[PDB]
Amino acid sequence: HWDKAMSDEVDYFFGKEKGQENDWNVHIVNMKNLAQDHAPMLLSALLEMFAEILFRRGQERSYPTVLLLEEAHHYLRDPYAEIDSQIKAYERLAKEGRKFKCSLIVSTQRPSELSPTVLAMCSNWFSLRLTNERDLQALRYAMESGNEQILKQISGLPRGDAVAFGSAFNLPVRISINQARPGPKSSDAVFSEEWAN
Amino acid sequence: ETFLLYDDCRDTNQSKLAEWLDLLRRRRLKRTNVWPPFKSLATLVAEFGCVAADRSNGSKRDAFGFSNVLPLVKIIQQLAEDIRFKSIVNLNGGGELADGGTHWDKAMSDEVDYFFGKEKGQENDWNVHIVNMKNLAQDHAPMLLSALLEMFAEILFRRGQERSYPTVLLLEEAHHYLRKAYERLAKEGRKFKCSLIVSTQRPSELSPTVLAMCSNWFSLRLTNERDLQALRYAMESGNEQILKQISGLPRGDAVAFGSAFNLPVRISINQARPGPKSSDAVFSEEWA
Amino acid sequence: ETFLLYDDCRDTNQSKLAEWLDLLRRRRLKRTNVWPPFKSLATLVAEFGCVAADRSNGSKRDAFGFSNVLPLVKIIQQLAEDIRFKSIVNLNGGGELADGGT
Amino acid sequence: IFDINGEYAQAFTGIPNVKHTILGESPNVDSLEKKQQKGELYSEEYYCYKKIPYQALGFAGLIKLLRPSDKTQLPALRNALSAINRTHFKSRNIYLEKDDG
Repeated sequence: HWDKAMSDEVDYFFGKEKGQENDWNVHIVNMKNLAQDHAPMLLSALLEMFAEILFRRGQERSYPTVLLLEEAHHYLRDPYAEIDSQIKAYERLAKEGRKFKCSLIVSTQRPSELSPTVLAMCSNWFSLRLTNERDLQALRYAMESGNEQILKQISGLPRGDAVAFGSAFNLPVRISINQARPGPKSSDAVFSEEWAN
Repeated sequence: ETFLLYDDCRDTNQSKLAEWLDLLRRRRLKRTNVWPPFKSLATLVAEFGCVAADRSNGSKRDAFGFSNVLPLVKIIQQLAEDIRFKSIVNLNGGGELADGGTHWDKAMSDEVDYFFGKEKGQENDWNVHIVNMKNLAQDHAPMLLSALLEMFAEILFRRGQERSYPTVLLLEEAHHYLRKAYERLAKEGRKFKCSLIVSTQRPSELSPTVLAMCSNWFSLRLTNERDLQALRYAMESGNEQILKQISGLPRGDAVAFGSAFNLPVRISINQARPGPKSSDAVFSEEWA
Repeated sequence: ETFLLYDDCRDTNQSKLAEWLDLLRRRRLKRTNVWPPFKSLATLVAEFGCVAADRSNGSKRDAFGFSNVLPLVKIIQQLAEDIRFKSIVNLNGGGELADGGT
Repeated sequence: IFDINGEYAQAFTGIPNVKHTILGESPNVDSLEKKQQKGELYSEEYYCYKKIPYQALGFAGLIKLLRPSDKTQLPALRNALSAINRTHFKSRNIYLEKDDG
């Protein structure tokens, strides 16, 4: 009875095996009404469940999947893990993804609060403007395919420009990104609109 | 006469307890002839940790003593029921357990004999052994691989200089499990006829002592300054006019220096036929 | 009478330990004529670090103060168990001893 | 996509086979959600609601959740969890039961 519970909970969120019937191709999960004391535990539990089911499925019964994580530094590291022997969430998911077709995308504004093992598994880096120095220093420590002449100009990048290097690029480039149409909305209110009433 | 041991703190039969444990300490009871299961290491620990003295000249099971030994049984039980740890290591037991006090050594020797080979004089049925480890998880690699290397070192010492055979070990991704008394094989390896090849992409995560026992160096492209500094610090033969080239080497192009080369050389390595099976994962095939 | 010493923190004849320890510290008892083995430093360190005082005019083997001395006994035991270190340094004892502290 | 600020729904207007799910409870009881048929282009105002059952955390998950750190909490908790399939409930109280009534 313990197996089927999570066995179907994982299938509701992440999809079904190869050869079955899946209604959707894109799945959006919204978490707007959720406190910040509860997000780390629930999200860590979900990711561990996914890792275990992905191991159990095997190679023949797996489908290529892409997983997008927003503001990962809030829940990827465990606050109750001051000892090194309590972090067993991201490493298993990364290895099982590298093995069984599950790639990850990590977005964050504070890379210095992210574990150094997390940031050394990536093969390509996209970096917009960074201002604080200890954030530059955490990136100078884990990259493999760059040079010192491309990390100089990050601090002065205007809005909408990035710097890309990795295994998908023959030499590092400075790039002007196109505009999404239609884009996402805004998650903030304006005081002057309310006070105008 | 028999007697039951319980993991929990049951008050049952807490009168005649200390006598049995004191007899067990003095090696007076009878012994077994079979390997017990691995989970039997929590009951004994709990019993030795929770026994206390009685005011009525008897015995008691204190709850103040169980607290001092609870994390150990917790971690033992949490390890004994993990799916990915029970698929590589055997925990059931059920073998032979002979007398003489030398029952650990036989089991230790058998596994080394199976894995690394036999000794000089006897017969071994293979000349190339490939050990595949694609099922083992990243969380358990250091412990098990370090344990196997330390196991090899001890039998190497006991075999002596006279019963050893020259062997070559090719170690891949060596910076995960090769990190006082945890480096005997590398340091004390030249004496027992054992040579190692270490392959890694992060030389700066090895101990500077291990990296200094290498006689010949082959170096491909290397970009981070943290690795260049380690290579510069630990080297003993070469120049600094040839370190300036490593930052810009093409693919399949190396720089070699050491004992086997009169003067340092830049080489274009040949292509192996047939090569390793490695192929890049493809996503666009199944999405079409 | 004698008194057997243990390297553990059990409960056996632990209410009179303090008197024996103070008596030994004051040099008011027998002396031996042989060399004890090397491992014997473990039990002694455990006992000096593990003694306390009970509420009802007695002594206690308080484990709170034992953890303040645990690493030393662990290092002492671990050094005498390796087969490399015990093929050079002979630690069996069994020699003669001379009075006067020399 | 794990969306936290709820902003990515507007970006996928016009693509078929999209699903949008909201965690929690409906603010109004009389709130009924509208579904979409296979193959249609996605439009907004098509959502759903969902809650996570406690059964989908597992033995280890609940043990990590409760965090016993005392003398005799772990064995009692393990015994309670191991015997959760032999308990019956009628709306006010928990009772055991044999096969004979």
